[PDB]
Amino acid sequence: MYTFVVRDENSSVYAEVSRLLLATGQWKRLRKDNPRFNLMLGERNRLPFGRLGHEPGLVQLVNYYRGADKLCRKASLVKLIKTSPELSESCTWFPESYVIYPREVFLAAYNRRREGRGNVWIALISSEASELDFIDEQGQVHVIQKYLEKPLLLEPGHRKFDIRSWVLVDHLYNIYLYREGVLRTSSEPYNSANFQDKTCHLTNHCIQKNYGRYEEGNEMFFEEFNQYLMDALNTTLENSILLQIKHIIRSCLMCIEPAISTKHLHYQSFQLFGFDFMVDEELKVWLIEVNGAPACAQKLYAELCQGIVDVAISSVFPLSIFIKLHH
Amino acid sequence: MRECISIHVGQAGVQIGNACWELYCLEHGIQPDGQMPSDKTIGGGDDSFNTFFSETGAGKHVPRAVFVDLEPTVIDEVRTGTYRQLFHPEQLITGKEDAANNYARGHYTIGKEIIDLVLDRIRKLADQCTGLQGFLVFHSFGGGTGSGFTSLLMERLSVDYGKKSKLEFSIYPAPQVSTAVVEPYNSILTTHTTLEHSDCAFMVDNEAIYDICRRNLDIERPTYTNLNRLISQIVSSITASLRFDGALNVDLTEFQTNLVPYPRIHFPLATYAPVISAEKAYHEQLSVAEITNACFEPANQMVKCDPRHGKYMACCLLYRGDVVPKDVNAAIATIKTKRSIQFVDWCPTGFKVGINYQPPTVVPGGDLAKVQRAVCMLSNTTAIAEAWARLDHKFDLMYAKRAFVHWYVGEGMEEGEFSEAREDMAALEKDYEEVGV
Amino acid sequence: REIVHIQAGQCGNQIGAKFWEVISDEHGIDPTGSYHGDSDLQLERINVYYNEATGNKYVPRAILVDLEPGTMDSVRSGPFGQIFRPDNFVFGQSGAGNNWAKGHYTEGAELVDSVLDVVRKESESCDCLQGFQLTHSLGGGTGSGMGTLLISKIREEYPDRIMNTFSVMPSPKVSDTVVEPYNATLSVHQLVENTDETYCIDNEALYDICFRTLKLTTPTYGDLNHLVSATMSGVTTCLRFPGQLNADLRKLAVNMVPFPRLHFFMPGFAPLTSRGSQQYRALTVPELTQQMFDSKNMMAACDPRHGRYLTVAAIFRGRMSMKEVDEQMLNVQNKNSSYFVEWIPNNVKTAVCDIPPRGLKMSATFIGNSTAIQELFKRISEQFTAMFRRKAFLHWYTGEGMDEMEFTEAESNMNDLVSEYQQYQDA
Amino acid sequence: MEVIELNKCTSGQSFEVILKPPSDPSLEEIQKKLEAAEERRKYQEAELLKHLAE
Ligand SMILES: Nc1nc2c(ncn2[C@@H]2O[C@H](COP(=O)(O)OP(=O)(O)OP(=O)(O)O)[C@@H](O)[C@H]2O)c(=O)[nH]1
Ligand SMILES: Nc1ncnc2c1ncn2[C@@H]1O[C@H](COP(=O)(O)OP(=O)(O)CP(=O)(O)O)[C@@H](O)[C@H]1O
Ligand SMILES: COc1cc(C(=O)c2c[nH]c(-c3cccc4[nH]ccc34)n2)cc(OC)c1OC
Ligand SMILES: Nc1nc2c(ncn2[C@@H]2O[C@H](COP(=O)(O)OP(=O)(O)O)[C@@H](O)[C@H]2O)c(=O)[nH]1
Ligand SMILES: [Ca+2]
Ligand SMILES: [Mg+2]
Ligand SMILES: [Mg+2]
Ligand SMILES: [Mg+2]
Repeated sequence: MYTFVVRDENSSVYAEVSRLLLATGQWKRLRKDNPRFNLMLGERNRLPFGRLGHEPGLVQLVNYYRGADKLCRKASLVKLIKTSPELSESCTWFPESYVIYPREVFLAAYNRRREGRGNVWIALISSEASELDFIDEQGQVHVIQKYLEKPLLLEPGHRKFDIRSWVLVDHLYNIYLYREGVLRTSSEPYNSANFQDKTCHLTNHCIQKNYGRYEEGNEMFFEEFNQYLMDALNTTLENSILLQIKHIIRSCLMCIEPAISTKHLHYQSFQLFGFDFMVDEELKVWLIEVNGAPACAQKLYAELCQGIVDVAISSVFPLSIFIKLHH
Repeated sequence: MRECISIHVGQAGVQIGNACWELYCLEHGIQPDGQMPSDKTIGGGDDSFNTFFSETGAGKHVPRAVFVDLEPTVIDEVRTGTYRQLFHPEQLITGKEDAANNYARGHYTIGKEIIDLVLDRIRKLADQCTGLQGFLVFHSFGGGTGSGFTSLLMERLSVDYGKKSKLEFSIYPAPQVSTAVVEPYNSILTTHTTLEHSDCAFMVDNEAIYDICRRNLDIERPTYTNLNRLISQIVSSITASLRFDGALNVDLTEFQTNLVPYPRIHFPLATYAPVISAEKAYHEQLSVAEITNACFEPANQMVKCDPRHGKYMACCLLYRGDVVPKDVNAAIATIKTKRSIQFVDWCPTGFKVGINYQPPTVVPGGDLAKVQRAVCMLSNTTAIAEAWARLDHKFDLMYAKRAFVHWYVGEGMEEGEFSEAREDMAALEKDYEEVGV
Repeated sequence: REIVHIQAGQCGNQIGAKFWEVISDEHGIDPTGSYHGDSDLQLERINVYYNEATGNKYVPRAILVDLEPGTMDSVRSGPFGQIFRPDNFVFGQSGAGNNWAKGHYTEGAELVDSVLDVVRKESESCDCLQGFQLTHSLGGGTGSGMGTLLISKIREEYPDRIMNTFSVMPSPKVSDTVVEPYNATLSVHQLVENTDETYCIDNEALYDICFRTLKLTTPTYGDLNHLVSATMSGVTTCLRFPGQLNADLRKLAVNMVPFPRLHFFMPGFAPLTSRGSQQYRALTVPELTQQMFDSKNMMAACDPRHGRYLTVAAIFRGRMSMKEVDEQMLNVQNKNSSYFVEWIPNNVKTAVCDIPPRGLKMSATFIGNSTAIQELFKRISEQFTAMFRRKAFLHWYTGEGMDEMEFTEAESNMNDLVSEYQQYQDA
Repeated sequence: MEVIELNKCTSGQSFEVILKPPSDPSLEEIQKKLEAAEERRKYQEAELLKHLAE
């Protein structure tokens, strides 16, 4: 019989993991500061990893990988990709990005584009190689990244979207891709001229509150998007997009495995990730960012949060919806 | 040659001292009666082993060591043990009643009754030295004597020996073999008072040694004797450069020069490999690459922590046995490509390597198998601060209720010393984060 | 590290004599003081409770006290009564008549100096005195009233020694007189201030164990004291035998008492046996740990699930796997998380002794500092107030010079003790 | 990797490998504190003995 502790009440995903484990009857919840737990659902910042794995007779597990922030922060991700030979500066699926501090001689690329005659970027979107001026005015480490000027636009609507994939990595560093993704749509037709208003340029659910016109909650699931690619483009989601998505996810997590793996550690880690992808006009997939504390989609909470219990928790403490990315 | 005086305080310090000096005698060919036939200069000498042993006219080689405990049970076993002839009776100092797991009792009430006597007996050994370089102090964090008296002694040694180096071998408390619920209190109190007086301290977490004995020596329930024989191998590996011919870590000052670039961050992490059971009937001798790679596995460390999430300030590799530099360098090259080894920006990324050709010595009838090559890594990494975080949190849990505090106030201590000690620990954790993050 | 043992009054001398009988057998000491033992673990720490007289004879460091000569004579006539030093018998002729005031203020003051002379004689032989262990009841007059007067005077002359008591709490299920809640409340007032550790031996729990668990319809004092002697052997095992902990009375107090006044322990024992009973099947380690923590095995009539453990010390006796003991001990903490305080790390300590007690191959003894002990003091406080609100039976005490204000203060202090235990139950 | 300061002897050898370059109180105050704590013990004991005398 096992026990756990909740230290991120604001977590939507692990609020459901709390209830699912309690409803099992074989899991008891303690006060958040009781250290004789089996599983910690830790806070988002300054999680005390150093205090884990020192309770005699207790196998301890935590829902976060110490060091995964190097992948889930905008500046460190650009660093991680350029410094790592497994990814490299020649990495073909990450947009050309530079870390500008309030390596700012990056203009040799921007000023080579004007010599080569498109050069709009993002931090936030403009073409005159200056916003820079908005990065200094904000006073925080920012990333300047090439804007994907020719995205894939859904019809009807000429709309832009991004793809969110949920990835679960267990204590054995098995990489599990949730079979259900989601497209976060834009409801505004893509305007290549006026980047000032960013509601046709930013697919964030919040930035869209025309919302809700084409599909519910501005969220299109994989079955419809697959049917669209078949009817409109004579291809499938697996071939045209998901093969690249699985390659990118595996490439990223394999790169940092030596730094974060808990294989021979006194405590064990798993973590749920949210990868954000963009698809250009050629059906080429680009990685936008990695989310370390991802929220799920309303319809998928029940299935994903269950699958977290089966593969990430009950596999350690004994009482598929995932694609295992083999390495 | 410059002499070093070893001081063993409290039960843990004494019993680990027994194991170390037993191992030293086997390593140098010194018999339990103090005779060393290989020593051809009778009655004196300036050889490397004379750093730890003086000589009588009768050819007896006597440890430059003082044993101190506030009760007599443990040191009496030294007085009647296998090496009873090794030590002069004035080197073994006992009181009548211990500190009862209470830092305040060991530091204030009882230690004040015996501190002058101990310093007098220490001064007797220092007078036998032609160039005393400093002291090696063995003690527990959790015991009332190991914590309270040690910190009192270290203060006085700074007064009497202002220019002498002081190194520590400190047993960090673990519940698996704990003796007191107030061990976090004693640990924080003694670390605060001793911090300015110690140049370098090698912490040994009993939890790490306990688990290594279980996993690698297949000992279901390790005893103090099991723990101390393993500890003494690591201590001997660390002090070998003072006792044998060599160019690396040849004096106490070099330990601080090589391992401690900043004074308060003077707690190097020790990692030792290989630990192999004597009972294991079939064993495949581990190569230089294998034992060197094992130095970066937390399971082989003296303190459980993750150096991948800290930064290095210095790294020392101490090999014993069949090891040549070419294989060390090849092993380091491979390991560097595959592991997370980050040095601070104001330190070069480099390893200082020492090799002694003698393989490790093992006590007959012990649990450690004979191996052809072994290594002890001394790295100064910020990751060891995880041990401070663990200790300070346990301190915080009890002190928020002032649980057990009355036992310390009753001995003349003030509540202000708890929070003053805790603020110093808070500053120490901050120092480690600034350097390491 | 010698301990000086004192037994006062009828109950104190009765359980005291049984204690010396039990541990003399465990250490291989016969009624004449001669050692006849196989193992030398029997003699390594024999000096803790025994003086070695010339001739290789061991004499208990025990002082036997009563205002009544009769129970003293019954001890001398007992199986081991001849082993005690004759100079250590200190008795009066009056008898306290279940009157705390007589034991504490009048009849007892006449005799207390003679006891202190014997205590002083024993202390001056001690290489290094640990402190004192007293056995007595709280419901009578001598063990309660004179016992606590003795404790106060011993603290005056030995302020830096440990004072440990085995204090038998009164219960109407065994009751000898109506005034016992008075005597107990006045005594607890003394114990809170002047002892470092008190084992609460509750006659209510002893009766309930004999009746409900051991199927004894008519439990006698011999039945109750059988549980007491098993308990006293267990909680002194780590003082009498060599262990990795090297326990003594001071280390026990330092580790069990986080706050000076909260020093009243709940003992527990497993397996529970009646006298002469058959124990053919040895308990397994899972059974020992489960039974020892069961409310049915507590020697204080308190529900452990009505409070939280501040600290716990447990000693397992016999040949068994220390690894398995640790697993079971760590297991019972995990399954009963809510009944141990979270803010004292490593507050449950386990020790092992190879030598089992007589008649068993495996036993387990439990020392708990639980906030549920407030139920015991509440029960006595309620019985006290039922009489005191009408000043009933007070004339027995005012006749000896006591004022009602003294009763009010003792009641108020015990109610404060209850509130203090309650504070850490919610923490 | 640069191997420097190789020193050899019969007992072994030592060297340094570089993978990449960089980028107290007096005796009197001790007795002060040992005695101030002792007086706090004597005061607390004297208060107990005064309480026992009442
Ligand atoms: N590794 C190891 N640890 C020990 C040994 N002896 C005691 N300890 C540890 O030290 C702590 C207790 O301190 P001790 O050294 O035994 O106490 P002390 O220094 O004699 O001080 P007092 O007995 O309180 O007067 C506990 O955490 C023990 O686990 C030993 O021989 N080897
Ligand atoms: N190089 C780029 N090119 C084109 N569009 C980009 C882009 N980078 C970001 N975007 C767009 O901006 C929107 C928000 O980008 P970003 O991922 O940085 O914000 P965010 O952190 O809020 C995502 P989440 O809410 O999942 O954490 C994306 O939906 C995308 O449409
Ligand atoms: C374990 O059992 C016993 C111990 C002791 C004792 O002196 C001691 C020392 N430390 C402790 C101790 C207590 C509680 C939590 C703890 N966390 C670390 C140590 C510790 N308790 C005495 C006993 O009987 C007289 C006895 O038997 C029952
Ligand atoms: N457990 C136990 N309790 C006793 C024994 N004798 C007396 N008592 C209890 O002690 C109280 C009476 O005190 P007692 O010791 O007889 O009077 P005293 O001689 O003046 O101390 C009552 O609550 C009795 O139940 C005994 O042998 N065993
Ligand atoms: Ca010589
Ligand atoms: Mg984001
Ligand atoms: Mg000791
Ligand atoms: Mg009676």
